Amino acid sequence: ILESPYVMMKKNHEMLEGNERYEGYCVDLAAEIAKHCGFKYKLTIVGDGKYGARDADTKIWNGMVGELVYGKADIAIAPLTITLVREEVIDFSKPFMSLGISIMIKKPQKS
Amino acid sequence: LLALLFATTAFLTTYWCQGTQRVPFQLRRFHTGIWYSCEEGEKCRSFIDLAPASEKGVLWLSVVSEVLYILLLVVGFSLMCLELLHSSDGLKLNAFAAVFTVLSGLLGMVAHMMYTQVFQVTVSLGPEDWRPHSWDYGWSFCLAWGSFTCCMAASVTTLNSYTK
Amino acid sequence: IFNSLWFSLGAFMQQGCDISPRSLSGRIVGGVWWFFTLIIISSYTANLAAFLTVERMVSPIESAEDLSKQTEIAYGTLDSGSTKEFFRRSKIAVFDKMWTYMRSAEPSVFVRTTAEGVARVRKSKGKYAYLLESTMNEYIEQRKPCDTMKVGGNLDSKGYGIATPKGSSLGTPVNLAVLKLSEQGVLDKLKNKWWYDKGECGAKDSGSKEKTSALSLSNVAGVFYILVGGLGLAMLVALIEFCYK
Amino acid sequence: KPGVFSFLDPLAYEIWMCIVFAYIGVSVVLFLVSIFNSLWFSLGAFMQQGCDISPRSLSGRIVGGVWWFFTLIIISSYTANLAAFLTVERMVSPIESAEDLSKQTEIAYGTLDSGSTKEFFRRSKIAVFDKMWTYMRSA
Amino acid sequence: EPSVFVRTTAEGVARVRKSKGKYAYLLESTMNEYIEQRKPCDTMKVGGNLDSKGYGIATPKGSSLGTPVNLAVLKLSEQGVLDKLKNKWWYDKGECGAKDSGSKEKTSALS
Ligand SMILES: O=c1[nH]c2cc(C(F)(F)F)c(N3CCOCC3)cc2n(CP(=O)(O)O)c1=O
Ligand SMILES: O=c1[nH]c2cc(C(F)(F)F)c(N3CCOCC3)cc2n(CP(=O)(O)O)c1=O
Repeated sequence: ILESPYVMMKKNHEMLEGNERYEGYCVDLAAEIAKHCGFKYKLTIVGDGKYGARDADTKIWNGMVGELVYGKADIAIAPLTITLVREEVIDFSKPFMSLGISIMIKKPQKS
Repeated sequence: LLALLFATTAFLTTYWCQGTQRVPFQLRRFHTGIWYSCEEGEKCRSFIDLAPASEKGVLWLSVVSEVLYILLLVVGFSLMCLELLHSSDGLKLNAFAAVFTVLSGLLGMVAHMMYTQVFQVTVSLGPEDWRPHSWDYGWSFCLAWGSFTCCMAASVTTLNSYTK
Repeated sequence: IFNSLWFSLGAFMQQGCDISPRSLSGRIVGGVWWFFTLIIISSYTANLAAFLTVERMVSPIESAEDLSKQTEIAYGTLDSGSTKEFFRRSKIAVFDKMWTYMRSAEPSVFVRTTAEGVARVRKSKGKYAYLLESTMNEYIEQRKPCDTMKVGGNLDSKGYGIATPKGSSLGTPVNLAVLKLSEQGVLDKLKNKWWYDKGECGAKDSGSKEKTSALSLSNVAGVFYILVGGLGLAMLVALIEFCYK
Repeated sequence: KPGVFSFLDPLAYEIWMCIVFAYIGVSVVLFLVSIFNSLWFSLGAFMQQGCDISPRSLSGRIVGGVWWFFTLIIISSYTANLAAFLTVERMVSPIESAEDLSKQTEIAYGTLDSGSTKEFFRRSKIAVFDKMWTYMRSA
Repeated sequence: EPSVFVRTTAEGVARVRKSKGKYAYLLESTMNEYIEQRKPCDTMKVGGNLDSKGYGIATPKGSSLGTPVNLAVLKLSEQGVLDKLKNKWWYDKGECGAKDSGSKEKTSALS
């Protein structure tokens, strides 16, 4: 998914082609997996822009989960929260990024 | 008289400061009054009682302190015209008349100091789209500062008549 | 007892007294209180010099316990998501107290987009806090105007992971890949890149840019009230002396 | 170096107006004991020089001390602010290495748009030179 | 010189206390969370952690027990069962309170 600073388009993304239209943290990370595992990769963007949620009635995973569960995509090098409801449907790797809910406040300049 | 004339000239201030947003947008000229914000395309609006929510509560007490400054200036003439009623106990009224004129500007300078406290805080807001690279105060507000010393020079000569 | 009370105020800081009980104990011990009170204004000016110089902006709160125990600064999450679901699910009472507040939050602190929640903190001038994910909070803090910041430790441990479909043989070399690259700091070099080197601020480069100047009028203007309040005392003691006349 | 305006540096220009326009308020208050005689004794109550004429213990003595109490805070603030200038002023150390340009971001620094010098920071794997090249790519 | 490397962790705790603040010490964050809560409580953790590390439940390779454990841990972390026990064995079992850090009085004027 197009997310800063993980996956972003280039400023000359129309000038560029292939997977080189992209930039970001997970884009260079996707190169590092191809450095380690030795494979050609195809960076694709999910259509609905969802991280992947299961329907309440039809029980259909959308998003990037729906591209992995329903065989559309091969791997998701993308910021995706490892949840239990997503653990049973797809194989997550180990967490590369420990994180959590943080408190964004304004920095003070007041008097 | 001269203290009263330039006091209401602060009430009739049509340019409190220049307003410059000549940013290379383009060149801009504002002329905001004490209440009524003119500008120059030639146009004039109000832009009174702006944000936020406790600086407005300053502006409640600020307007009241503007009213109390003008009312006590009227009290000075009314007892000195009772002096000319007796010029045509006397010293009790004219001594009382200089009290309210002195207590006028002491309220009024704070009224002139709260609105500068209004102006300095709101420029620290950078007012919603009108933040000037001016802040050249007055010009009649500088003439309103001379209204205070003309309330003081009026009082030093009428207490000089009170001693005898 | 009322005559020399002013000469104790005439011994308060300055203004050498005219009535002097020349050399007895009232002269000496009257100098002792005088000796004492000059220390107090001396430490006053020294401490006042330190406050005008160093200028550290004290952050108001650290933790989510601080936002729960007060109600001055509002705080919100996104109008939908797992974060709103988390406080709805977390049975720790401190998180439940915040979710007690956020359900009773009127007007709704829940904002529609994250970019709305960024500017709403900036618009409400610190009295609206906002809760979002730590690594995205790491990024927006580095982007200009850089007027928002992350305070306190993170509320819970969450982890983004590389996802392969279930049963795919690709994931185990990826599992060997990520645990190698995290061990070599390859993530950390890119984390330095896409947060700090691609950031619009250096948080200590902006921390190396803080040099302020002259005193405002604002500290004086509250002290005008004790001036004018003394000016109201000038007539009331005088007018009763006209009743003494 | 400037001149006359450096005397006026720590105390702001509107405060120079308000330190006098509050000082003139003391004048007839000293004459409310009963106007040019005790004006000097308000200047004799301005900082120092204890006054000879003392309206011993009435309200002119007390409130004449109140303005006196107020004005001794100021000059102390004047002394505190002027020292706050000079302490900042002496702590401005000039740049004497490339480490100094790397550790700050106030003064910008550049090289030519092409050449071995731009290539050098692009090639130098010393982190201080790499930090500058991190800055110059993000410049 | 002399070697700041100490032999045991308990030596490194007291050496900070013995050198009166002029000897800092680096140790793991969760153990630093525990020793800060134990009396005299004169040591403290400052700053964010240097790197992301994770303790995990370990089964031997190829054992079928690990995948229900993988469903177990991701459930208990989701419910805050770890966090309740983390409140227990660090703060409720700690010799100092959680808000005793809230009494470290701040930048106040003129002692
Ligand atoms: O599995 C999830 N992974 C997520 C990953 C990200 C990002 F880090 F960008 F990849 C974000 N964003 C934070 C930054 O602004 C854009 C959205 C939200 C995610 N949510 C939504 P939640 O339900 O509100 O937590 C998930 O559910
Ligand atoms: O061998 C080289 N010798 C060089 C000698 C000089 C001079 F100092 F003038 F002699 C200069 N200049 C620096 C001052 O401005 C005018 C040109 C550039 C040189 N370059 C180009 P680089 O690729 O930027 O190093 C070389 O390659």
